[PDB]
Amino acid sequence: KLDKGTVIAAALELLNEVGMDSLTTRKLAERLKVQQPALYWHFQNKRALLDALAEAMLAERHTRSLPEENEDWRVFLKENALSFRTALLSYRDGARIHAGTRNFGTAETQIRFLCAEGFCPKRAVWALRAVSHYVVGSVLEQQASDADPSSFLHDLFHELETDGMDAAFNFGLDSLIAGFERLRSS
Amino acid sequence: KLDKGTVIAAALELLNEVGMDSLTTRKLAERLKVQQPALYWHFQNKRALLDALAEAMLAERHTRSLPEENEDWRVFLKENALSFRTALLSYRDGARIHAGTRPTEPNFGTAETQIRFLCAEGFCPKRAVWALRAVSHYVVGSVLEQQASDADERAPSSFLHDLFHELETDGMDAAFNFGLDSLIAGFERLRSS
Repeated sequence: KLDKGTVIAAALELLNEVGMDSLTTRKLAERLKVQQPALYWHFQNKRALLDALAEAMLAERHTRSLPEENEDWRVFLKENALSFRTALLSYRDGARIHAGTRNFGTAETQIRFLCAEGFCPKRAVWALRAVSHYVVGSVLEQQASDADPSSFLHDLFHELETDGMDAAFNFGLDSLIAGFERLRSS
Repeated sequence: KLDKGTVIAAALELLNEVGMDSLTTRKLAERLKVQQPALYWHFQNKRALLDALAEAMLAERHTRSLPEENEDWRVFLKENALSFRTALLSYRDGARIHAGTRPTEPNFGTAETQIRFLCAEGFCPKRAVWALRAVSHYVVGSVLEQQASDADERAPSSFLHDLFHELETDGMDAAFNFGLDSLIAGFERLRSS
């Protein structure tokens, strides 16, 4: 009647309404029209709830973990990064929740693929981690702005807003991938 | 008698001892050997204290914020990135504190100097700002992961076993420098449209 799936769906709706800081087990119980005891063995504390929301966001939206057949390493890393970013952007404070929470089958497939595409084994692992670091940093800043000078600067900042958030993100990602080209091996 | 400099000096020592989660204004007042009103004048809540800690922790980065004469854009961006990483690593939960702080307006003078320098070095104004922001994004992501691993301390196949063993032991600096060098190498080609 009240299963894990039902609780998480209500928690994600509530997260979007009030955000990470305001989200409590009390408010979730009230949203579900149940007493607080009825949530305890699902999620014993806010930490347990946030862990489950982080997991749910990635399971739902992060689809490009594995390379597709005949896929180029540049396309794979970009699609993986775009997929991860979409997952973190899909709910309010997504990046903050992910960072506050921190599969050998998946890892081996990814590393084997990059090694075949010319990456040194260590540099394959470093490249995957570096893309993840950039995505978390970027989404944290974007979502922080959502919640919240000279003539030269004023005109430039206006022109940057016009270009949009995707343009800024893609420039950093394209630069990281372009840089891997020459540093793939010592 | 009690000034903000003396208060935050004590707050930094306490942060290293107990961490961000255990830090309270009451524990700070006790450490300073002052009464609650004396501290309350400086900070009425933990949020205000965290804001002040976050601003102080960027001291190391401010020393590498301005381009030096006879230094190219590549050395400037790398040394700036390394100083930002050192600043966030200098205290327990540094990256979490930086991330948790509501977005702060930058020094407009420092920003313009940085942007105008990159423009002189063959960046277009837009891509100069995108490059500076991209470096900051990478550093924050990297230090969050590194500090989460430290906080947590307090079977793979034959293909991955020894590889994964080597990576861990040899340290965090090689991985960070690889991502940073890749980002800067990438800027070289994408500097202008």
